[PDB]
Amino acid sequence: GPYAGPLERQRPLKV
Amino acid sequence: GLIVDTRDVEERVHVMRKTKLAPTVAHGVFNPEFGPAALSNKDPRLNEGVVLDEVIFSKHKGDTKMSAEDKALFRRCAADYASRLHSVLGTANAPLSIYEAIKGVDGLDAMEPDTAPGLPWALQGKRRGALIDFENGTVGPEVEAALKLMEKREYKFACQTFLKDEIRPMEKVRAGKTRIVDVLPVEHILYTRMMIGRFCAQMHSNNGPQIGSAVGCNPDVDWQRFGTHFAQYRNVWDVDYSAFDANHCSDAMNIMFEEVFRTEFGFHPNAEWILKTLVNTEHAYENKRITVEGGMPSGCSATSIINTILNNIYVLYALRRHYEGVELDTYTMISYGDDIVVASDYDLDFEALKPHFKSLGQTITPADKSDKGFVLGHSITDVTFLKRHFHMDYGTGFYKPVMASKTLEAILSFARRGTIQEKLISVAGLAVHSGPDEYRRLFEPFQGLFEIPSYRSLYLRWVNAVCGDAAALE
Ligand SMILES: [Mg+2]
Ligand SMILES: [Mn+2]
Repeated sequence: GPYAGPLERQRPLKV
Repeated sequence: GLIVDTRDVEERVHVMRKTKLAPTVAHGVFNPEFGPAALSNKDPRLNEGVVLDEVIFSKHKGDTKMSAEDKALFRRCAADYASRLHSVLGTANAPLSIYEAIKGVDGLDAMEPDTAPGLPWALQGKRRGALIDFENGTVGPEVEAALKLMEKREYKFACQTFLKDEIRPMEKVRAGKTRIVDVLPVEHILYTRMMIGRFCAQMHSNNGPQIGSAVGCNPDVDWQRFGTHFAQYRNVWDVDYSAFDANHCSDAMNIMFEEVFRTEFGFHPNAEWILKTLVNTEHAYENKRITVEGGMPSGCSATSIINTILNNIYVLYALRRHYEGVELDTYTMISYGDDIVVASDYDLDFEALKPHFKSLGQTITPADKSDKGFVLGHSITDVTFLKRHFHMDYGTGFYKPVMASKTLEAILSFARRGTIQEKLISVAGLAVHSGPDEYRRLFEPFQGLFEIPSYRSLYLRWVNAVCGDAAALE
């Protein structure tokens, strides 16, 4: 794996 | 981008801190290859004497300069994508009122009540609320002043560099690859979404493969819509970028802003200008004040939308730089910042597109790290979009977003103190797609201690979410 990490962010938040 | 000058001048913006992420009862059971990001250069879990400051700003490999022919090609692609963009979104991109910038319209969310205000408000010791009446809809003294210096092109600022307090893979934690947020002055954030607010709201509402944007999507319900579209195609690609934000060249940035946010499409003459200020930035990191040419601050307003637009133009730019007579209907794509899923009935060679992305300064690798060779034939059930895998639900027959069990173990293993219960509810909505058995195992350490929603209560809710008829028909 390069810079792309498995666990960080989904979306920003809820719509 | 290119760092033009490193300077230690006067003040010291304290950004050094301890993580508020505490290990949970899950951590002892799962023991993930994951941990909180290093937020101090004297962290014992860092690799042999590696300076945290050194690695953080090492993403700036320079600012790739494009030739007059590459510029003319990128412009055509930027004009063509913007033509598609504004043809489906409309030209109702008029300036947003001071009120609507705070409260947000249909699609665009309200500005955050009290987050980091930026500069020079942090060098003063005051909040977002101490500057802007978020309850009302209007601003305070210096903000309505800053509004007018932005209006008159006079305004100049400095980006405050934050440290991202988050769970990261232990390899990246040890290497000290802590991600960073460039918190801009709150007046900049306000005025940006004054200029491009309705556009950003239209982007969110019209999210899909047509605009090439997943920004505004609800992965819980939209996975069915996305999953069916990309299943029709012969070849699907899972493209990966290396520091996508920092590597946007000044030539590509300026041209995109010049072509998408024109006054012809209904924008204010200061829509192009306010976004152009993001090209050459000043970064305040403690005692250091560093000027950066190229790349884009990872934390500004509409940062996900700008990168999505750029990612869309990049794919079109690269394919036209390699193949003959490439149009927008030759392929189809959806992107969220750097996250991207490409599809085409054509057998396109992405192994040959590498250097055409390098002309922009971007490095494309396959997300599936195996032999790092862009292979053909991959389907929708192979790609990882938004950390979510595309899976056919065996109960209803709809697409569902499944996260890898190792990732879900990582989220549950670490949480800020006194948030466990609300985070268990929130993560349970993400974990329900992993199956009835996995849901049980993932939440097993929490039984008797916290309230865990029954697998059925979240499944029946999800069925109503994807299609309101789907629950009623069964
Ligand atoms: Mg970043
Ligand atoms: Mn990433």
